[PDB]
This record gives sequence, structure tokens and C-alpha cells, in this order.
Amino acid sequence: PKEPEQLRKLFIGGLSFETTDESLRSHFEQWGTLTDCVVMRDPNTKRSRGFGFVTYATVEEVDAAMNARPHKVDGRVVEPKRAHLTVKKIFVGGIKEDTEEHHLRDYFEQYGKIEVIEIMTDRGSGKKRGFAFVTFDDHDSVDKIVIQKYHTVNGHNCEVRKAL
Ligand SMILES: COc1ccc(NC(=O)CN)cc1
Repeated sequence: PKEPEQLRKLFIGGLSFETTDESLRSHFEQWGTLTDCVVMRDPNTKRSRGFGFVTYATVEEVDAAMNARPHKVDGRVVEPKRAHLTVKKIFVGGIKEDTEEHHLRDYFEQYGKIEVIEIMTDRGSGKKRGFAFVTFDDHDSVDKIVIQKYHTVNGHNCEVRKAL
């Protein structure tokens, strides 16, 4: 009944070298229960590697943490990412000739703030080619999208992947 642990983790980059397991935990526990929280360190010197990870009890807690960005942890703005090809644009395929901008917008706007929707048309005829690109203002939207098993838009079962 628990979501897979991999989907509950956040890799936190750009840490202050002074951040510890304890201070990273105290920060990120504001958005959920942490089942794990570790700062990566050198095995010999114990000096921070500048990144670490936190594991929440649920995916909704991961979402809450991501929605609370930017995170300033021990004085430094850090870079959380879900468990990286960091892009803001998706390819959406399988939408056929009847899918319009509003179909894509109404669905994808619940993943993130949309900046561009490009419904692809044939260079020669202008007919729709059956695929589109959606650009968001931030990569987490795409990360949430591509881990779903299924996307249904305008009644079509769509293929969605990271784009460039
Ligand atoms: C920034 O854009 C969005 C960010 C988060 C959500 N929803 C959730 O996080 C729901 N748990 C939707 C849009």
C-alpha cells in the first residue's frame, strides 16, 4: 500500500557543507514525515560532498516539499529533484488529429505552469501530425509526468516523454 520508495525520495543538491543529517531533517520535516535523511560525505575526511537525500512517507509529501521551493537550508538555496535529465519540455504522442490546445492545457496545467503548447502540423499540408510539445516553467512538472504509467488526454492513451 506504500508507494515505491524510489518515488518518495528527493535528491538535494547544492548543500552547504555545514548541513548535517540533523539540520537537513529539521528543514525538510516541515513538509512531511521523513523515513530517511542523509548528507553524503567523504569516507575518509567526513567532509560533505555537498548533496544528500531525504525520503518522505508519501508522494504527496514529496509534492508538498517541491511546491515549497525555493528551499534555503542552513543559509544556502538548495536544488531538490525527484529520483537526472533535467528538462522543462515534454513530447506528447498519440493525440491524433482531433486533439486541440485546450485539451492539452486543461490536463497538463495540473502538473505545472505551462509556457508553450506546440501542436505539430505537417510542413506541406498543415494537417495535424498527432503529437505535440508542452513546455513548463520548471522541471518538476515533467518529472511528475514521466513517472506516471498512463496519460489520458481527449480520450487518447498518450505516450509522454522528456523532450531535448
Ligand atoms: C507548480 O505547478 C504545480 C505544482 C504542484 C501541483 N500539485 C501537487 O503538488 C499536488 N500534490 C500542481 C501544479
